[PDB]
Amino acid sequence: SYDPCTERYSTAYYNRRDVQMALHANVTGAMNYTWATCSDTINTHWHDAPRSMLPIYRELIAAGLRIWVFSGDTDAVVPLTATRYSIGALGLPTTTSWYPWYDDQEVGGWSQVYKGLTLVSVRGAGHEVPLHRPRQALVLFQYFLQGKPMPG
Amino acid sequence: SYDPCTERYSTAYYNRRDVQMALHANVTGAMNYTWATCSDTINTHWHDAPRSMLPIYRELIAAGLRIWVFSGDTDAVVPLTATRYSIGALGLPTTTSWYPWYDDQEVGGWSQVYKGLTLVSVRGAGHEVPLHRPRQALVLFQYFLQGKPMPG
Amino acid sequence: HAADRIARLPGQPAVDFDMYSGYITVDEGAGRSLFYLLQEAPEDAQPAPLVLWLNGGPGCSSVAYGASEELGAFRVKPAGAGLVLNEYRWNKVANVLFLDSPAGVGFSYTNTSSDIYTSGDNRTAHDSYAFLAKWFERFPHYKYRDFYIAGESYAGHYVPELSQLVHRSKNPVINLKGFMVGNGLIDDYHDYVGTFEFWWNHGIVSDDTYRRLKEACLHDSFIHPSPACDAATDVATAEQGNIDMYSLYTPVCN
Amino acid sequence: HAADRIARLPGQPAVDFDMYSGYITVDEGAGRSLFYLLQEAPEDAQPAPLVLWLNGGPGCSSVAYGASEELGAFRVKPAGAGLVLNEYRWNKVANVLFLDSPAGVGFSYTNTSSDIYTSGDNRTAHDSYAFLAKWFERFPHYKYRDFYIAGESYAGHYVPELSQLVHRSKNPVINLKGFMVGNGLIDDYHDYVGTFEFWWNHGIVSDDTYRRLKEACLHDSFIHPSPACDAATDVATAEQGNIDMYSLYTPVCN
Ligand SMILES: *[C@@H]1O[C@H](CO)[C@@H](O[C@@H]2O[C@H](CO)[C@@H](O[C@@H]3O[C@H](CO)[C@@H](O)[C@H](O)[C@@H]3O)[C@H](O)[C@H]2NC(C)=O)[C@H](O[C@H]2O[C@@H](C)[C@@H](O)[C@@H](O)[C@@H]2O)[C@H]1NC(C)=O
Ligand SMILES: *[C@@H]1O[C@H](CO)[C@@H](O[C@@H]2O[C@H](CO)[C@@H](O[C@@H]3O[C@H](CO)[C@@H](O)[C@H](O)[C@@H]3O)[C@H](O)[C@H]2NC(C)=O)[C@H](O[C@H]2O[C@@H](C)[C@@H](O)[C@@H](O)[C@@H]2O)[C@H]1NC(C)=O
Ligand SMILES: *[C@@H]1O[C@H](CO)[C@@H](O[C@@H]2O[C@H](CO)[C@@H](O[C@@H]3O[C@H](CO)[C@@H](O)[C@H](O)[C@H]3O)[C@H](O)[C@H]2NC(C)=O)[C@H](O[C@@H]2O[C@@H](C)[C@@H](O)[C@@H](O)[C@@H]2O)[C@H]1NC(C)=O
Ligand SMILES: *[C@@H]1O[C@H](CO)[C@@H](O[C@@H]2O[C@H](CO)[C@@H](O[C@@H]3O[C@H](CO)[C@@H](O)[C@H](O)[C@H]3O)[C@H](O)[C@H]2NC(C)=O)[C@H](O[C@@H]2O[C@@H](C)[C@@H](O)[C@@H](O)[C@@H]2O)[C@H]1NC(C)=O
Ligand SMILES: *[C@@H]1O[C@H](CO)[C@@H](O[C@@H]2O[C@H](CO)[C@@H](O)[C@H](O)[C@@H]2NC(C)=O)[C@H](O)[C@H]1NC(C)=O
Ligand SMILES: *[C@@H]1O[C@H](CO)[C@@H](O[C@@H]2O[C@H](CO)[C@@H](O)[C@H](O)[C@@H]2NC(C)=O)[C@H](O)[C@H]1NC(C)=O
Repeated sequence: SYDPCTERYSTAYYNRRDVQMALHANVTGAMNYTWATCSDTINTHWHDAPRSMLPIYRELIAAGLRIWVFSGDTDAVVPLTATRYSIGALGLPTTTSWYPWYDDQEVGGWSQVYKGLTLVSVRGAGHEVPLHRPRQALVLFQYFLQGKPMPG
Repeated sequence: SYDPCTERYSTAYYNRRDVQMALHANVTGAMNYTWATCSDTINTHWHDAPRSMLPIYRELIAAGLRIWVFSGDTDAVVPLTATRYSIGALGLPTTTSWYPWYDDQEVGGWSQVYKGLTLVSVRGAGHEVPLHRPRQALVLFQYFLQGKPMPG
Repeated sequence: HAADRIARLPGQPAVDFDMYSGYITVDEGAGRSLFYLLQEAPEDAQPAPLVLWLNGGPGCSSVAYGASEELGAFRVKPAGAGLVLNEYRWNKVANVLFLDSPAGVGFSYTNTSSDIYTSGDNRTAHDSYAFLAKWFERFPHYKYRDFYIAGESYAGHYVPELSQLVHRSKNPVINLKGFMVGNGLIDDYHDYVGTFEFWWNHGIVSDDTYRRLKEACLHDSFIHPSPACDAATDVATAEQGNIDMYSLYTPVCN
Repeated sequence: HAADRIARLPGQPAVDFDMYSGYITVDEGAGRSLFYLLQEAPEDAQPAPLVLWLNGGPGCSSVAYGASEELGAFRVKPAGAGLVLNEYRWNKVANVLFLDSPAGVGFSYTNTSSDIYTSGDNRTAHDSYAFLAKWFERFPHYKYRDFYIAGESYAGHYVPELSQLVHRSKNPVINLKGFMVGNGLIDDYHDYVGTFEFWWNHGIVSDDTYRRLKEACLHDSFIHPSPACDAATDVATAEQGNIDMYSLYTPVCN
């Protein structure tokens, strides 16, 4: 059962010396700051970043790499519709149109297989897929390792 | 805890004579058919139905009646966006712009108060609001009986 | 009226409010009689307002839905073995009247078999009005009570059509203060445009199907789509899979 | 390598797979060292593929998220008292490597304090590449293993930029088969258009705010919005209320 407070726990845990000792981290104890989940500074001091990744996908599709794109359908930060428009703009052809994939007897999400890329959504999952839909997230992962389309 | 099988139970229950007896129903036992949740025939033999209710809302708003419209935001049959466009087409002015309403410390849904009509959505609720979000659905009801805007 | 009173339902837990159910004849010619269920509020809450609740379909029962798995006082047990009390029942604050409508729905019946092949919005509303006007004669302590009409889905049509009638009737014992509609039909064109947009926005249909739907159904009624709309809609149904379209993220019953 | 091995973590339950964590110096000049966490698959599953998992932000830790509250082998207990095993951990089928990146994130550090005010996509990718090339020298039984790169959010940038590098490098010990991205940035313009549409489609912003957002942000980057975009975005934040924007229908932590 879901606990929306996990970051808190993590903050406490990785801050023990016990643990850092066990991880071979901040060995000399020289990390002159508390351990944090993200770095604010970094976050607020970013420089270069292209506006589009589309060109790179094109290069790697042409290169023949296996490329899967997924989406937790209840995230509002980088939502599913943003991904539908961006992938739609690659202009690839469709091999298998949008269809429902099952895990057991429940619909796990939807999928679309294009020539060179597979699009997968995860039903009911938020931004952190393996947290929200752990089980469906493992299926997702196994199929990709195999290069097999989402089932059912 | 939610049970998606309720119609089944209801079907069994209202079909007992015990019950029909208790309800003063099919007294003469003359209902020459089993009890059903909906009537298929009726459903598939509908005739007249205007295409727009907008004119009537206008008449009743002009009449000064209290009018609330609500929506469970996870229904896909008569979804929230359908309601946003239809209400938007009444052209009324806004008195209080779209804002989050609370029940306790959680967001219960969003609301918009227009001159003559109040729009309320219910967060996470399906088509049958009181089934999916019983608690928030009672709040909704109490405020409307009072003519008070959704709180928080 | 006293005759319509309910003692106890099978499996019913003990409660502190009264309840009444029975028929009203809205068409003596045709022999059309509507069944109602009144779940009152507790004495202390009186005198509370009167709320008519209508379910949609068209063709679905307000008792079957409204009263039994939504806002009504009780919930049915698996196997239909008994009742459990609803902690959030609306009859805590108001007198709730559930109407089975039209004739042929639920416990509601007609003596003219043809009746059920010819239902429409117009006659549904006129019978509904008749029902209310005699219901107040059966329950005279209800005259002048603030009255509200509410419903879901296809009741987006029912609620405002009936309110319209009640209002223009000018019946002095009906103190209509207003109405409330949940997830309901408002305007065919806009609802279609919004339905498809929301679907695509919830990952339930393909880019093509979405475009086909807009192009196939925009000139249609919700209730009477064309064959182009039905074709489009059949593809979408197949893209949606085995989901509860009435609640996207909850399980399907097995 | 054997030196990087983990015996046991505090509170850790007993497991049947090995784990390794330590630093790799990607910039001896600057003194930039990245921390990794390798959770291997069980012996029987070997030899399994190698998966590099990257978290986004920019500025967020793959160990903090990926390994601890997502796909990693364990989950942390309230109060940070111990660990519990993840039943759906990805290291059941693959060797998962979690990289804290860039320098200054998580356990990852830099000896040049300026380093943390000047991060960007380009240097993040180059350091990431360096890390991989030496990591294979520390773990030579990993050369030639099928390798995949994966991530979330801002890793929509990281994953493909790094894959690009790996690919053009032509390093013969790196057997890159592909990559996978979850909920990530792809194209600024399209993502903005889609983000706003989905928001309006989930009832989280007003009709006006939606229009203001489209008009304020379409020419912007996600990472560097203009002041018009920020203004627009501040109104929206206020219309959203106290919700978990990362998961619309689950509770907020208190
Ligand atoms: C729908 O159709 C029902 C089947 O006719 C009918 O029920 C019948 O009600 C009759 C009339 O009011 C009743 O008749 C006469 O009653 C006395 C018996 O005391 C005899 O002396 C007469 O010769 C007839 O028998 C008949 O007994 C009855 N049959 C059954 C099965 O109940 C309904 O008409 C009436 O329904 C009732 C209960 C109420 O609405 C009555 O006042 C109705 O006219 C009919 N329901 C309608 C029209 O709403
Ligand atoms: C980031 O900055 C750390 C603070 O300098 C630094 O740690 C220092 O590592 C030194 C160099 O490799 C080390 O020095 C000499 O070591 C011997 C001791 O046996 C003496 O005889 C010499 O006169 C110096 O003392 C010094 O002991 C050490 N200080 C601490 C607190 O550890 C890091 O440089 C080195 O970090 C290590 C652990 C590893 O990366 C080493 O090989 C590094 O050059 C530095 N981390 C970097 C650059 O990645
Ligand atoms: C909507 O429905 C109302 C009420 O059902 C319709 O009005 C009704 O019209 C019918 C004929 O359709 C009348 O019924 C007969 O009238 C006579 C009694 O004087 C007798 O032949 C017989 O016993 C009745 O069946 C009825 O009086 C009338 N009711 C009311 C409240 O006016 C209305 O239809 C039209 O309205 C009529 C008044 C009249 O124009 C009819 O000829 C109409 O068809 C319905 N609206 C629509 C969709 O037409
Ligand atoms: C993206 O990042 C790559 C690698 O970080 C950049 O290429 C690097 O450029 C720097 C100067 O920026 C070189 O570093 C110095 O080079 C000398 C060693 O021969 C010494 O002065 C010193 O010790 C180093 O700091 C570095 O060799 C080079 N690395 C690689 C892999 O080529 C790249 O920047 C440009 O690419 C350079 C090669 C060259 O064009 C620089 O002058 C560039 O700025 C980055 N891309 C972008 C955004 O500019
Ligand atoms: C690296 O180890 C440091 C040594 O323990 C640690 O510094 C700490 O800073 C604390 C505040 O969170 C301070 O209260 C405590 O004394 C402690 N030790 C000293 C001597 O400074 C760092 O937090 C740690 N770096 C990390 C976790 O990145
Ligand atoms: C009205 O009462 C009728 C009498 O019991 C009842 O008819 C029933 O039809 C059954 C099938 O569901 C049949 O198996 C059973 O014998 C029974 N009784 C007779 C004599 O027909 C109707 O279902 C009931 N009408 C309703 C529930 O609307």
